[PDB]
Amino acid sequence: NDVDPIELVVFLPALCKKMGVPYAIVKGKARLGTLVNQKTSAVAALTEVRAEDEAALAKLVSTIDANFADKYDEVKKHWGGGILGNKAQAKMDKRAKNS
Amino acid sequence: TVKTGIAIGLNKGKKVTSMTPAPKISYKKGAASNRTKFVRSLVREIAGLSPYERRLIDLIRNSGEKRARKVAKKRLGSFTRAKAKVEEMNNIIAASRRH
Amino acid sequence: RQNRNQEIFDANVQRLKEYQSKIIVFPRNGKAPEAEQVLSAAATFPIAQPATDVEARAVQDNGESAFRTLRLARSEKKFRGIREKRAREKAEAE
Amino acid sequence: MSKITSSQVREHVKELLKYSNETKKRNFLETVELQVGLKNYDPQRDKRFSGSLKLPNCPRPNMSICIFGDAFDVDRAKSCGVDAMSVDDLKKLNKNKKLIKKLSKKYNAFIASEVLIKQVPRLLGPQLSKAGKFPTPVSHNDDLYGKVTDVRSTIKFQLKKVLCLAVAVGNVEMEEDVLVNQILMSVNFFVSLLKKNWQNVGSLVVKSSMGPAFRLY
Amino acid sequence: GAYKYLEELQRKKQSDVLRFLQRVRVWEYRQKNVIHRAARPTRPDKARRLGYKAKQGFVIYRVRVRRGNRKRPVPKGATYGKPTNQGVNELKYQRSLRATAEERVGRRAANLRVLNSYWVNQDSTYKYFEVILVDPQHKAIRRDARYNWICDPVHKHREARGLTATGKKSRGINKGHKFNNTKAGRRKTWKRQNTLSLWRYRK
RNA sequence: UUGACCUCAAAUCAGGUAGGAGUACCCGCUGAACUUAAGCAUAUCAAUAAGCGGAGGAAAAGAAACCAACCGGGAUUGCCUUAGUAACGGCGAGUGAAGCGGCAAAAGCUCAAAUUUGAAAUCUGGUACCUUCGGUGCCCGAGUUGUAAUUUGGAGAGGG
RNA sequence: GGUUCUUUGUAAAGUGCCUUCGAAGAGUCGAGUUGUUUGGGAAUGCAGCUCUAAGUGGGUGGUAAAUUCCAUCUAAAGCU
RNA sequence: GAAGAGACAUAGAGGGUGUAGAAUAAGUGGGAGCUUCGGCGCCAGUGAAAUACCACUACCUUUAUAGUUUCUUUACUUAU
Ligand SMILES: [Mg+2]
Ligand SMILES: [Mg+2]
Ligand SMILES: [Mg+2]
Ligand SMILES: [Mg+2]
Ligand SMILES: [Mg+2]
Ligand SMILES: [Mg+2]
Ligand SMILES: [Mg+2]
Ligand SMILES: [Mg+2]
Ligand SMILES: [Mg+2]
Ligand SMILES: [Mg+2]
Ligand SMILES: [Mg+2]
Ligand SMILES: [Mg+2]
Ligand SMILES: [Mg+2]
Ligand SMILES: [Mg+2]
Ligand SMILES: [Mg+2]
Ligand SMILES: [Mg+2]
Ligand SMILES: [Mg+2]
Ligand SMILES: [Mg+2]
Ligand SMILES: [Mg+2]
Ligand SMILES: [Mg+2]
Ligand SMILES: [Mg+2]
Ligand SMILES: [Mg+2]
Ligand SMILES: [Mg+2]
Ligand SMILES: [Mg+2]
Repeated sequence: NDVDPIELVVFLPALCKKMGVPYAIVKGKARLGTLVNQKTSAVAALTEVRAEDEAALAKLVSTIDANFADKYDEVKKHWGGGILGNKAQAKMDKRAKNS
Repeated sequence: TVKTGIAIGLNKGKKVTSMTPAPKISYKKGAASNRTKFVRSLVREIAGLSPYERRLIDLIRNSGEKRARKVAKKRLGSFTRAKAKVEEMNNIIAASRRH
Repeated sequence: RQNRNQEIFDANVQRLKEYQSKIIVFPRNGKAPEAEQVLSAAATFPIAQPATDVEARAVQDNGESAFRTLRLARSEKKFRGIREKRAREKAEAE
Repeated sequence: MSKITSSQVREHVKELLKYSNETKKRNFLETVELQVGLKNYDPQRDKRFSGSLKLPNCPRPNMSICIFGDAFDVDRAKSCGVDAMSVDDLKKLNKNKKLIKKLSKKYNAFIASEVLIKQVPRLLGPQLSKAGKFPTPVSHNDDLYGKVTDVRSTIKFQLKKVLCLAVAVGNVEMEEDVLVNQILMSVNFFVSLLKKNWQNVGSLVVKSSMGPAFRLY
Repeated sequence: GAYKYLEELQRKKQSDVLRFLQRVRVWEYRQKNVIHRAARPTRPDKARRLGYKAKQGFVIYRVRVRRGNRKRPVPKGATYGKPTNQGVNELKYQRSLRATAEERVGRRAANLRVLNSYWVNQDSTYKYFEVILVDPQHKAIRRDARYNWICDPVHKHREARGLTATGKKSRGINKGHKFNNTKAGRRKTWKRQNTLSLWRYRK
């Protein structure tokens, strides 16, 4: 979730949704990098597992799909940002109450 | 086509046995591949539309092709690009309307 | 360069086989005998202007009037565009 | 260029003629209507015309057509299934404009002869042009039946102040192949002559006499 | 690969996503120094296709240049000559802002060689460029025959002599009838066309 | 508490590199006026002098987003020529190319865009030993935000 | 010349046919405008500002423009 | 961002001058019934017009929705 420039991955959720590939936006390119012996990986993927992990992969894919791909159509419609700072937010909610 | 054997006229020139050389791989520099079509379609739906493209779609919906093409010629530099851009916006309009 | 002229293509291919016949390629690890260096390949294989016709043959006069032919070729080319336009409008009328 | 898709309008007809015949029957003859709505057009200033377009087949076999001429045209009318009046009766009848309207409305359209080209519009014409059917001379040697059967399928494109010019192409009783070719040629020719061509027309209308309000475009 | 998506995405500069990134980045660059080292290319696909390599000895700098015309730098606008040369304000530098950017980056890092450069951003006051540089002293470049051409001394300060892509564009180096004045170098053409050629046996 | 990552720093840190000179020729930028027009402002002088920056033994250009309109040529450069011609110009004064053709010399090519994915196969550096313009092993690092191999449109790739 | 290293290689290159493909450079092309420059003349190149593409697409074809073809190359990356 | 008002498109909404036919008649030709009605138009009178049916609405805003954005001041804060 913290790649710079973000252009490198910003199309990945769309591509995964288009291609039917389950994806999760996850905290840490450093965390991804430590599981591939790098400082930073920016992406990780499983193309196949062993039988002893197929059920764990299936259940985790189901939870990850419920969190990312199944929300993709709604998340695509909503703008982030527009959040105020501490002082501006205070001075906004006092005028919401006052008038 | 075929030379007429004389020095003036429509197909003037010397009659010679022709050979039709094998096509160069250049002369296909401007060809859409399956990779390019996929990538451009994904980027279209990710990035959405430009402000002038949105104005063009509104113009097509409201005043029609002639006024849309005039503004498109202004925004782009030429009539041939204005036309191509306007039938493009027609395609987005048609796809959004149908189904 | 592209080949669209069979005569020129045949001439160059004959040129290539003829050159192959008259060179010796020494092996990359053979004895490499001396072969009397000839300085000019161009002088060995000169460019020949082909024969346009025979020196003499029979007069064949069909009454074509070559000058009339040139005039009519100019006229047909000069009036193709307008005559096609009048043909197209005449076809489209009723 | 034919923007109208015959592939879709043919199945629109196949899903509408059944409506007008089988699932919703009516012994009264059903008449198929064709209306064309304009876009960004001003008939007040632009050229105005009374277009005529012959269709392959007769729309309604029960229409009334009246001929003006001498006794010869009067008797031949009975050999063509049409009515005909004399000349001196309408010469002595021209005074009242309301009666001329009353005899106008009984007939869908009128035609005349060449002996009466210069005279019929002088008396009959004033109150007859209000219906909108200009009479046409028909000669004695010319086949009366052939002329009437030519004008039976004529399509009157009388351009007026209203942009919804309703003209009936035909009926559902006849075959559908000719009806489809009819609507295709009528719209194509009108759009062809239009100054701005396809961009001029805004709406297309194909209607059943009792069918609901369906919009093709 | 991803570079094809990046290349297509970068062409949509006025989409919402690139407009947001543009505003955030142009603020960031303005806060930093006029010339500063970049830790990495912000356009990896663009850097690659200009010849950047992710290896030791390739360097990226970021530079901003003031936009606009070149005001003739005379005192009080007083040009001392005929009225055809009285212009001061609507005058244009014959090299691009990208060339000025490479020239200043090359002066700052005179131990490196400018390979190419690319646009990253602009506002009304500045244009922002990233410049690709190669270290000719670095062994990863001195070996590796695909890049040790830049080690030869004839490639010292290419950007000063107009030998980069923006340099040759500004110089007019192109084939065809449109570049008759500037095909082999316009000053060299001018000399050749203004040379009087006299032979021993005069023609 | 701790260990990363990113970004940004410091060190008389290890190793390097730039500067300045010369500048006839070369690549650019900037840029006049005297002069001519029998005056003069456009024009001319001149895309010159002066000024600034950057090279080498040559430089630059260079393997066509070329020329052409032919029965087609075929990177670049230079010479003869085209030609004081097409064209530009208070159409005044003046200015002014290019294609073809004959010659000199000739030489071709490289990346980006592609999954190695049954294995980052890639590289700087430190160190040790050597056959020291370098090699080998060991280690640290760079690098997957992509280093090697494979392809460059003339193609070429995968599979058979 | 000549002397050795002589699995010094299943290592590299090339070659035919079939099938499926064939990724080819964006504030760039291009356009408007301003200035400069050119023999380049409704605009030769260059540069600033505004607009800003496509993918049988794009450039050019020395008179501006629309419609229809055709020809010819393959830019916006690089070495010699 | 806003009081929000336009304006645009994306659905529905209704009504409407004189005359008198058989009725406040704004536009077409159609020629006589689907219908709880034998009401309504029809072969009948008549008025500029036939009148059930509008096919679109010739014309709208009187109002509701998300697509737009001309604004017109106004507020915001992160660019400056
Ligand atoms: Mg002057
Ligand atoms: Mg000035
Ligand atoms: Mg060189
Ligand atoms: Mg010149
Ligand atoms: Mg001599
Ligand atoms: Mg120079
Ligand atoms: Mg003088
Ligand atoms: Mg004098
Ligand atoms: Mg004087
Ligand atoms: Mg000059
Ligand atoms: Mg000087
Ligand atoms: Mg030296
Ligand atoms: Mg030499
Ligand atoms: Mg070079
Ligand atoms: Mg090439
Ligand atoms: Mg050549
Ligand atoms: Mg001559
Ligand atoms: Mg000029
Ligand atoms: Mg000059
Ligand atoms: Mg190979
Ligand atoms: Mg290219
Ligand atoms: Mg200048
Ligand atoms: Mg000039
Ligand atoms: Mg050719």
